[PDB]
Amino acid sequence: VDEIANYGNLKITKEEERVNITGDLEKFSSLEEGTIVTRFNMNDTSIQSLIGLSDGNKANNYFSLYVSGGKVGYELRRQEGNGDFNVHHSADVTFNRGINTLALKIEKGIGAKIFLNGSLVKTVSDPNIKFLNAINLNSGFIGKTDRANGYNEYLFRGNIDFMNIYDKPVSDNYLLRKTGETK
Ligand SMILES: CC(=O)N[C@H]1[C@H]([C@H](O)[C@H](O)CO)O[C@@](O)(C(=O)O)C[C@@H]1O
Ligand SMILES: [Ca+2]
Ligand SMILES: [Ca+2]
Repeated sequence: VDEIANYGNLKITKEEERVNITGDLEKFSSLEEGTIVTRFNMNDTSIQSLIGLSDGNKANNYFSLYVSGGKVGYELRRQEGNGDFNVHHSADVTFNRGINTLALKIEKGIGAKIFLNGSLVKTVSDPNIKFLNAINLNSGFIGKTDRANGYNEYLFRGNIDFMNIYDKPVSDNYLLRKTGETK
């Protein structure tokens, strides 16, 4: 494989560390499809954004790939007051106590798949699936979704071993094998 963006070896134990990838948005802003593969260790059980790409200074205008105590999912929201929507695809899963590996796969005209620890944990069949191209972005973060001020930013605590972003779907086979390294 070959990523358009590669982040790794990150420790996020408090609010301020906390990885600002805003300066990289031009790489992701036009993606209608793609894949995110990330290896991580969570410390809390609340909804935590592993990666949040968001507008503003807005409340509900964001992409969020999140993990929970018992869930994995993503949101793509808008906001703006014209063509507004709230997408939410998630799955009940059981994580390793320690290190976990997930992948979100988006394929334009097909839909979405979520992988975790070498299993396909969710299939979304949607020929009209949307991705980053569908919202305006002015903020990017690994470890939270940047939101207005009174809205929950899904603060992550723990470590991120790696975070690879691709501009193409990427085979199920590869994704099963990479995430499967933490089966
Ligand atoms: C992944 C998920 O379910 N997100 C939802 C969150 C969480 O349930 C709470 O923030 C948990 O405290 O709640 C909302 O009201 C919000 O904050 O915008 C709606 C949003 O879709
Ligand atoms: Ca853990
Ligand atoms: Ca903020």
